[PDB]
This record gives sequence, structure tokens and C-alpha cells, in this order.
Amino acid sequence: ALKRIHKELNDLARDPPAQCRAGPVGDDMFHWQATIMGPNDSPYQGGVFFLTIHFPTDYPFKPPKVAFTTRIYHPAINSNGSISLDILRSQWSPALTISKVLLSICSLLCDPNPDDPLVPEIARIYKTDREKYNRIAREWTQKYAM
Amino acid sequence: ALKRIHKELNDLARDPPAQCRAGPVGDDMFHWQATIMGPNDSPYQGGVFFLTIHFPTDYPFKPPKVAFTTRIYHPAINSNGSISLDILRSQWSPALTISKVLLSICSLLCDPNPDDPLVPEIARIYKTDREKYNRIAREWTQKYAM
Amino acid sequence: QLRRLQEERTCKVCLDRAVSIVFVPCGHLVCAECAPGLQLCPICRAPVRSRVRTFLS
Amino acid sequence: QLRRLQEERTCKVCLDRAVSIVFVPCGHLVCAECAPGLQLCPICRAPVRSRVRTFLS
Amino acid sequence: QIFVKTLTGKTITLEVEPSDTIENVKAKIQDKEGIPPDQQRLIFAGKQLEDGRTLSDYNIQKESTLHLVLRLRGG
Amino acid sequence: SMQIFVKTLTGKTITLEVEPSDTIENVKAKIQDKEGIPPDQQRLIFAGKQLEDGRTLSDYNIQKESTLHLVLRLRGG
Ligand SMILES: [Zn+2]
Ligand SMILES: [Zn+2]
Ligand SMILES: [Zn+2]
Ligand SMILES: [Zn+2]
Repeated sequence: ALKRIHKELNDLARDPPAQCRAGPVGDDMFHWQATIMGPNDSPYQGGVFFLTIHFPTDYPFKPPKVAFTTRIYHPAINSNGSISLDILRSQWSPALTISKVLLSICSLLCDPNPDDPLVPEIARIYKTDREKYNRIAREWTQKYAM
Repeated sequence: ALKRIHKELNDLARDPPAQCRAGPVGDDMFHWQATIMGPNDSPYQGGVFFLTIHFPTDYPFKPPKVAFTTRIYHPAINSNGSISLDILRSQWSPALTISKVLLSICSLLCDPNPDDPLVPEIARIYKTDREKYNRIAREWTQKYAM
Repeated sequence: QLRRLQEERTCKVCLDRAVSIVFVPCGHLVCAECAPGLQLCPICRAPVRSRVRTFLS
Repeated sequence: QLRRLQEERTCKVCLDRAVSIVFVPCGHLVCAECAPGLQLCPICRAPVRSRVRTFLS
Repeated sequence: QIFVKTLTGKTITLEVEPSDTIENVKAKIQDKEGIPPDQQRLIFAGKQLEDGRTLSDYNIQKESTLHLVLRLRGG
Repeated sequence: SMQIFVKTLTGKTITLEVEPSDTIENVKAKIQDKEGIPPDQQRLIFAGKQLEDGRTLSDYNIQKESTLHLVLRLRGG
């Protein structure tokens, strides 16, 4: 795992992605901090969001554990910051990288998945009243992410 | 065929094997002359043998025509210089190069295959009296290959 | 332009070794060290119905 | 030395185009232009049961 | 001439008009990379590109950079 | 041990680690795992002579740095 993580890290330095940053905190290559900018044209625009990333000792044959540390209003992300995303469990591919995982995450922010959401009350709102959902999502962004 | 033949010729310039040389006679890239050194500690030792090579226009999907110019004593080569080698007919492969073909022919010299001889009388001598076969081979090398 | 080549042959799972193993039917490749655990192509998700060791010389 | 990698991927029949087609079972590769004219593998002579297009990705 | 960053980070150069849809593009990516269009999720900025819209509808300019990732799902 | 070179059919040169007492079959097996050519399709040549399966490198007096040539199995006729 260590070589593969170093390679990803080297690639990140060689081609930094826009809106996303990730890398080790300390000397521990297996625990990373990451940030994501709120995508433009969504309720999270202008917000900054922090995540923690823990790589398993058999990475990349198992997915990294990824979680938000910033409060965010979204059907797939609960108050422990856990994310409901298939590529992080069953649909993980060993060819995925943190760069791509973070991007998948941004993608989820703009377009929530209606199937089997983590925070049903939010999904319920998103399903019925969108003005409500968007409003609260922005307020949450204004409050916690800026 | 022409490109393929040019690329072959270059690889000869770059990394020729030790016992053979070959190349276009004229400006005609489809008609080549070759040289094979007689293998050491064999009856053909000290010998230099010339061959003629003609590439078909569909080379390398069809074998080249190869024949000895220099007279030689061997059950697989007749007095017309014709060589009985399966890779020159139905065992040909399009990955074989003239370089490999010449090396193939050279290995016949010290390893005549008595099975299906082109010149049965010569094989008969090789089978019964090997002392004799060597003498005649050496003598022939002496007249012709010097 | 050499980076184009050395990285075209690099296994995209381990990001380290050269590819050797081809997955059929999809046709993607991985290195021999990464291949055995993989039932689905890491690149396209195609089921790997068989894998083939390649010799590129 | 880019030449070296360049030689690696070169079809060994035409000595020209890059290899894209793998023969199975044997795992030898040729370019798409040479493939259709090969019943047997030019490298090892193994019969060609099928031809798979490879993708580097 | 546009640019696509594949699942593995290889940058491919495409050729298309603004007229070409997001579905049309996935086919060229398939032709090039051997990846079924249904396994393809393409991303402009931080947002997904759906099947119906166009390269012009998302405001993709000359030499604009797109990102391919794997198909996603789940809540 | 010691190392020898084999010029493979396609022309690439590969390096092998060998014992001077290794049989020709031994070497054809190493070639097979490297190049994917079964031993019965291999004909190994050194100093213009074919190397026979049941013999060793020492019998052909093959030394460090020797360059062996690989061609396809061929039938005398
Ligand atoms: Zn690998
Ligand atoms: Zn695949
Ligand atoms: Zn070819
Ligand atoms: Zn083969």
C-alpha cells in the first residue's frame, strides 16, 4: 500500500486538482486530510469542506475510509460525517485513486442519489420540497462552511 | 514487403550474428547475397559459403527463396544448392528473419538430419562410415569454400 | 514523450509494475502481481471470463 | 532509450506498427494489420483460438 | 481538440464539435479506452454530465478539460 | 552460477541466470517462462551448432556472457 500511496501523493503534487486538496497530516502516510470546495451552482457553493481519509493496509485492494468532518446538509451524509457511496464499499475499484474519490464526492453533492439515502428525513425533504432542501443546505453552508 | 525488408537490413547493421552476413546485391532490395562461416570443430570449419536470397513480393507472409552458390557436401543440400529445410516451406513463420534463417541453415551443417535426406547417397555414407563422410566434407570445403 | 510510453505500460492498480495480464473479453491489462485477486476489470467493471498472460518482446 | 520501449511494442511480423491484438491462448501480440493473415502464432506456432483487441488505459 | 482525464489519469485528446452530445462523447471514449458508456461518468468542474445535454450546453470551450470516473450509485 | 544471453526469435536479447551444469532442457524451460514459447518449439544454437536436450552447458563449453541463439524448431530434410 505504501508505494501506491506515495505514487498518488507524487501525482497530486505533479497535477493538483481544482477544488480538491489531500495529503498526509503528520508522518503517517495512511491518514490523510482533505478539503473540497463547494461546487459552483449548488447550495454548497462558496463553502469549504474538510474530510478525513484512512487507507487500509491492503489498499488499493480495499477502499479507503472517507468521512466529512464539516457539517453538511445532504441525504447521503449523516451527522457522524459518514457517506453513503457505493464506490466506498461494494463498487470500489482498485484502479480508483483519492483524486477520483474526491471528485466522485463533489459529483454527489450536486446530484444526490434518491436510492437508499443515509439520512431519510433529508431525502424526504429533497424528494418533496426542493426550495426547502436548497435553502437549508445553503444556510448550513453559510453557517458551518464559511 | 519492402519496409519489412528495410527494417531487417537495419537490424543486421545493428546486431549481426557472428557467423553470417547478408545484404542486397544491387539496388534491388528483393535479391540478396549471404555469407555463412563454416562452424568450428566441424568438417566445414575454415569454410566460407555463399548463398543467394530472393524475397517474394508478399514477404514476410511467404518464405524467401534461399540456395547455396558455393558447392558443399551435405545430405540436406543438392548440387543445385537447394536446401531442404522445412522452415523454408511449410514450417515458415512470418516472424523469422533472414538472420534467423541463416543461423538455422548453419546449424544443419553440424547436425545433418538423416531423416528424409535430399541426397540419399550422402546420408548413406554419413550413416555407415562417418570417418569417410568427414573426409569428403573436409575435402569439399577445401576446394570450394576457400 | 517517453513518459507517455512508460506510463502507458504501467499497471493502473499498483501504479508500479508493467502490465502482463490481459482480461478477456474487455481487453484491459494489469500486472501479474495485481491480477489474481480481480474478478471484475478494475478499469471497465467487465466480468473477467478469462485472463491471459502476455509475452511482449 | 525511448527507442527501447518503442521496440517493445512493435509488431514482430511487419516490424512496423505497434501491437494491438493478443492471441489466445498463447498470449503473443501482433498489430491489427498483420492479425487477419495469421492462422498460427508466428512466435510460438500455437494455434490461434481467438483474437482480443487490447486497450491501454 | 478537447482533453479527457481517464479513470487512471491518462489524458486523451478528443475531436468533436459543440454539437456532439454527452452520449456521443462516451462512445468515442469507449472506442478509444474500451470502457462501456454505462460505466462512464463524466464531470465538468465538480458537476456530472448527463446523457441528453450537449458539450455546448455545459459551456465546454476549446481545449476544455473533462474528467472520467466510474459509474456511481447508493445512498 | 553465471549469466548468459539468449537472442530471442523476435530479436530481443534476454539475460538468464544459469548453472554450467544446467541441462539444455533446463534453459528451454527458463526461456518458456520468459518468452512463452514451449520447449518443443525451441531450437537453441551456440557457435553455429544446435544444443541437444539431454546435455548441459558444460558439454558445449558455454561460459559466462555467452550468446545463445533461439530459432524455431526445424526439421531436417
Ligand atoms: Zn499491478
Ligand atoms: Zn476492462
Ligand atoms: Zn504487424
Ligand atoms: Zn504465440
